[PDB]
Amino acid sequence: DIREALANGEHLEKILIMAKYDESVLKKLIELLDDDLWTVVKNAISIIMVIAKTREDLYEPMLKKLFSLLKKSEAIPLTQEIAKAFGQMAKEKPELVKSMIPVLFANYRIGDEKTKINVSYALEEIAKANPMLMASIVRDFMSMLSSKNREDKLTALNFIEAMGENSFKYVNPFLPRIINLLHDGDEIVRASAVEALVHLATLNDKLRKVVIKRLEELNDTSSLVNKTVKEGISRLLLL
Repeated sequence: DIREALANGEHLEKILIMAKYDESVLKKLIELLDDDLWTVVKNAISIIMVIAKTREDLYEPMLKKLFSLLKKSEAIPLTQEIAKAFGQMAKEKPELVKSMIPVLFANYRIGDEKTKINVSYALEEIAKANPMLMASIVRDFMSMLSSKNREDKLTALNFIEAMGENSFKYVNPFLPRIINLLHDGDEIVRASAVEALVHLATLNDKLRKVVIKRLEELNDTSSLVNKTVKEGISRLLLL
C-alpha cells in the first residue's frame, strides 16, 4: 500500500521505480501531496522531484503545489524538503523559478510567522543553489518599489521580509530605494517599509544602527505607523 509505505519511509526506491514506469503511480503520488500526514507529503515530494529530473513537465505543476504547501506545512522536515525542492529548481529550471517567485509573493498571504519562516527557507535555498538567479530575482522585486500601485510595493516589501543571511548581500545595494518608501504618501506603505527595514537590520549589525537612528528621528502622522516605528525601535535595541 503506496500511501502507508510513504508514511513510514519504506520501500521508497521501490515506489520510485514503479512511479517512474507506470504513469498511474506517478499520478497517485501527485495526489498524495494533499494528504494530511506530513511524512507522506514529504516522501512523495522527494520521489516526484527525482522523477522530474527526467520529465520536465513535472516542474511547473509541482512548483505551484509547493507554493500551497509552504502555506500548509507545520512539520519542519516537510518545510525542509519543500525548501530543498526549490533549491533543485533553481539549478535545473531557473527561468521557471524566476518567473513564478513574483507570483507567489503577489498572490499569497505571507504575513503570519509560520508562513514567513517557511517561505524564508525556500528563498535561502534558491540563494545557495543559484546565486546568479537570486540576484536576478532580487532585482525584479526592487523594480516593484518604484511602482505606482500600492499592492506591488507591498509585494516587494513582503519579499524583502523573507530575505535572509545568504540573500542579504543582494538587497544591501538597494537600501536607499527601500528607505525611499519611508517618504511614501500612503501610510500603509510607510509602515510596511518600516517592518521591512526592521527585518533587514536583524541581518546586519551596521544596518541595524542606521535603522535604529533613522526610526528614532521619525515623527509621523499615522498612529498605524508611529506604533510600527516604536515596536520596531524596541526589537532592534535588544541586539
